[PDB]
Amino acid sequence: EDVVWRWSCDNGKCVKLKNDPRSSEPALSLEACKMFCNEYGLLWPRPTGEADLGNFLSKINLNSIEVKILKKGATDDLMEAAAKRFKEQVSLAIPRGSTPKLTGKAVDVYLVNENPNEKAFSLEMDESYGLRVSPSGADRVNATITANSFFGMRHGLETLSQLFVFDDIRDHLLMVRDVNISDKPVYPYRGILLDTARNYYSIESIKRTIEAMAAVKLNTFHWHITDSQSFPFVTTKRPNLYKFGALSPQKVYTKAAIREVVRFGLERGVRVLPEFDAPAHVGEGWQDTDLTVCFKAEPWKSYCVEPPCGQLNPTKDELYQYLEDIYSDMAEVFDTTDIFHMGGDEVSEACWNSSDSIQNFMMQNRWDLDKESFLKLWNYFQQKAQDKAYKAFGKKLPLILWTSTLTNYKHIDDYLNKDDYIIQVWTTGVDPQIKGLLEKGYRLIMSNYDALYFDCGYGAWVGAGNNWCSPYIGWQKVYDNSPAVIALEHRDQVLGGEAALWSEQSDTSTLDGRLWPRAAALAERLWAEPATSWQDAEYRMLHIRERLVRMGIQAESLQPEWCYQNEGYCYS
Amino acid sequence: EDVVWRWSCDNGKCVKLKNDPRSSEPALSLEACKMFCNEYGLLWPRPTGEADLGNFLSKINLNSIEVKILKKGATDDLMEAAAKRFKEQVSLAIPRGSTPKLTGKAVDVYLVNENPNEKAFSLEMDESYGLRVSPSGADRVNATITANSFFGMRHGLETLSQLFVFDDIRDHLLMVRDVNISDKPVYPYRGILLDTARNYYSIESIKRTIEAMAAVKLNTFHWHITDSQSFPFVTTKRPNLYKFGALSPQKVYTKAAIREVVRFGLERGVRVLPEFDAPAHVGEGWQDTDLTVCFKAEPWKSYCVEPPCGQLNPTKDELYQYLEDIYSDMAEVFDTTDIFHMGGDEVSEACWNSSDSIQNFMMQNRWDLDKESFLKLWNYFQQKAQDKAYKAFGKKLPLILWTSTLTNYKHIDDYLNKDDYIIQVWTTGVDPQIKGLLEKGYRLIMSNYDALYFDCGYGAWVGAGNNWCSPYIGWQKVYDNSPAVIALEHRDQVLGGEAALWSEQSDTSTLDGRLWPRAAALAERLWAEPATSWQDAEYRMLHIRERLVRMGIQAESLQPEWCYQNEGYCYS
Repeated sequence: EDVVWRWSCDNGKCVKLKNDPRSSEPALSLEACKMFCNEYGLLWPRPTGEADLGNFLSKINLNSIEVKILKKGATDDLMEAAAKRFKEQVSLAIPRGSTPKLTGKAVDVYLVNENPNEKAFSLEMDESYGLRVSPSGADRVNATITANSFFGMRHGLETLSQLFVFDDIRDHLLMVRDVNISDKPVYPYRGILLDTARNYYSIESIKRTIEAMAAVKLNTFHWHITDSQSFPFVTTKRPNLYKFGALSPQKVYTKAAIREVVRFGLERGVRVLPEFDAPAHVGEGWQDTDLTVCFKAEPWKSYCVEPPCGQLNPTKDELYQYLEDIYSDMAEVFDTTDIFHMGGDEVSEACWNSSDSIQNFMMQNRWDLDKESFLKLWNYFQQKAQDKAYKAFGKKLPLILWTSTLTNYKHIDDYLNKDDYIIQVWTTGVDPQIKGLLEKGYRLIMSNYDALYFDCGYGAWVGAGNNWCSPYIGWQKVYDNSPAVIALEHRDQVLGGEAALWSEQSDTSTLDGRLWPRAAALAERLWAEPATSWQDAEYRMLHIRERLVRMGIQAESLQPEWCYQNEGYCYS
Repeated sequence: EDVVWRWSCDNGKCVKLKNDPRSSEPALSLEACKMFCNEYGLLWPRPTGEADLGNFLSKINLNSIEVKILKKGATDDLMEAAAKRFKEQVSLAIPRGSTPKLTGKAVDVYLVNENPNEKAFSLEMDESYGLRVSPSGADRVNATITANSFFGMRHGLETLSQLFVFDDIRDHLLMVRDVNISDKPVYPYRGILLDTARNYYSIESIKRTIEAMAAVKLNTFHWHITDSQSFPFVTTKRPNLYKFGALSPQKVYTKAAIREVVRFGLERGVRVLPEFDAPAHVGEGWQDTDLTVCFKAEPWKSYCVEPPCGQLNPTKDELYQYLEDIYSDMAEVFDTTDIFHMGGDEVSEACWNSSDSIQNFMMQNRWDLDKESFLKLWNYFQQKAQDKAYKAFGKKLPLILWTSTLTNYKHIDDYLNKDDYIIQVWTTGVDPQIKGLLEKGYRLIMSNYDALYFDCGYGAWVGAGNNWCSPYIGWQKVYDNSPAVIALEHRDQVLGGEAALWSEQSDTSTLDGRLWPRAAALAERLWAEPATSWQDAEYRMLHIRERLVRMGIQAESLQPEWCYQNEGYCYS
């Protein structure tokens, strides 16, 4: 039947009131009230420059939206695909099973790409855009997006699609009448790390993730594609790695599958960045090569962070022929990435010290087993691995490693340099290492485990109780975690941040809930770096969740829907 | 391509080994090894009586399974539907995208229902069955299920479907050759509470939940259909409650929808038990009746447990005309239930004391505002409400209330009696109230919040931090929570238990993850009450999770799949 309520803006809150028949005042639907009652309406993330939404809405004919590309170039296929995708994005305003009346104004969307040949990902890429909406003649609307690149342009199409509201009282599709928006991201790297080796993720679910990412202007999918537990990456040059390493023959990522994901990402402004974690976090797949040590070592607690144990043996020269092949196969299909992630997860010293061949190698090279020594070995490995990586990608490109014993700012310069290596940070924002690194000129990606480890909070997967980094991190906590606060003056060295979904307790089935809507909080934090806190974003956060659900994302629930319909009554 | 591994049983663990070509030993697939390496094979829950799985498997033709019903009766439609459903259940053994070779033995399933007219739910219903599998002739199998009722019979079909394994090495569907099982549940009430008022749940997702419940022999769906936040229940007699109370016009449960859910439940041995929570937990829907007090009272912290505040006014005699109508409408569509839940959630004293009409009522009746008084009012309400409930269902039937101030064992006998009221327990298993109640003869349903509140662990929904009953409860903790331990000698008074999914932070999108596989732990605990702990159920728990995923349930992930393939290496 019929919606019986209406909403009215009062002190920044949409108040639910009965829609009494004996009134000369036109009733506002919930979303229509929200669009103007809220500082930023229904936008997520909120823009950084001009945020002028005006005061009024106009009724729109859903069938009379036409997109026009004004400057042609090398990104024609991308712009054309992005344009075709736009009506789908608009239809997200309409709840499922509801149908809008096909009446109202016609919409002309004008796409102005000022450098139509650019399609490369880079930390220096221009993601800026200008959005202007205004009436055109008597029966139409002029929506004009102006951007320095395709990437800024498709961001603009995303923001534009958010300026449509469905009036479920009247069954009208509406649109903000007078818009002036100018927008650019604070940070160039806005990412999600997806571990697809601790458990497998269907490529369908990976694509779905990219869709949700594009919806909130996240631009980097970090594909942690290998680890101790499995090797799903299809390497044509070393096929036994995935034949022996995959969880099953179907649980693999073929060249065709990866090319699909990479293209799907590109179309949506998402860089697909591969990781080969080494020399720790290796195991399954390497059987019969004699290139690992400690695989399945027992008791595991003595040799590694989590079962199964296993590490590369850096004293075998054949190892680097394998790596060269793995990296080359990666470079072939991950062909949009401008960066390579090489892991650098904490190496076990006990694991390396328990191998004869390694101990013999260190005797001949004048190194003792004192642990300045084992750091020497790790550096020896990384240097050789690095060399292979460059050969594989056919150029010097930036490389990422995690904060670890190797990347301790005190000695980091012995090994790496700040121009060649970006450091991904898992430590808390108040850890000394961050200041130490930033002073030495290093660039950072923030993944502090107290605010950005999206796996935290669930039951133990070894023994009983809860998992190691519990409690569960609410979106409030991810929203307030500010790299600018963490880095201070050195904030230009912060490239951005990344929500990490480690997968010992996540797979295809849990992926939507794990990431959404929490990764949206990161999305806004990194796009806008607002000085305001989470409570000022709360109402819009509740709307973005509903939007993901409309997309078919099984997003986590934040609050009773009653709270969304009754702003201000749910507080503490 | 091809599976490259095989598994071999060693000290109760299936060990992954290379499937070397130069062997005279036939390779075992992972599930085939598990079927005999494990004490109870792939069964969940494990049977209570005979659990003889034998030693061997037989290859089965998936197209040559035929079910025969030997004793006809009033449950013909149910038995026929249950039988038709059986091949689907068997196909769950096969992973998606895999196809079994259509060769092997033919299967004759013989269903012996010894009381073919019985189809009523009751605490005294007989859920027992006997399962025997043995070879029949040379080319077929005799599967015979013998049960005292339809309900025991469909339980038997569930267990039988679990005796099929897919050999992904050979692409063979297999089945345990020689089976002798006798089985009956320890507790008659094995339940899930689903709150569909704090957020709405699509009826599709409710049916899906029932499917997963049937899969592990849970028999009671407690439908917490109303609360302060919304009134989705379609009451024909008082239509303004749902017209004003629903979150939207589509977010309702029509008579047709509820009849569908109730029938779907019946076919699967699931009792759909409605709750009308009163006199607290009321709000939306009651506008313009003047039958509530404190609705949206501010500051909410002074008047209720969570916003919005609101309670029934028990001093209005019209109230009981409304309740009579609500209960009657409920009784019409919830026509399989033998029990009614009346809530009895903690009433606010401050809320009742802030009403003039209530204070005037208590003056005239010689009661002071001292709180012995307000307990008198609550009792006055419950007595009148109870009377309406009996009229509605057209018989005296057992009623459930929660542990509360009203049901404190010290004074409970002033108000209720142990024959008319069952008490649902949210307190911890070591709370004095449990012993106190059990000694007074009361029957209990266990929902201890430290082990059975499936909503615990996530972010705050008011303010920041985590929700009230955090941390998140792992399946380990729900498995080990034993009513028999909690109740001791009085354990026959424990009717069972219930996993509670409160929905301030759960809806359609999160429901599968919230409930599964954790509610399976409760399922085994209540069906078998094993003396062993969670670690003895671990391997089978990991399999049941995979089974739910095969059903299309987006179950939580417990552990890396690597752990499932490598029993014994993941421990603490």
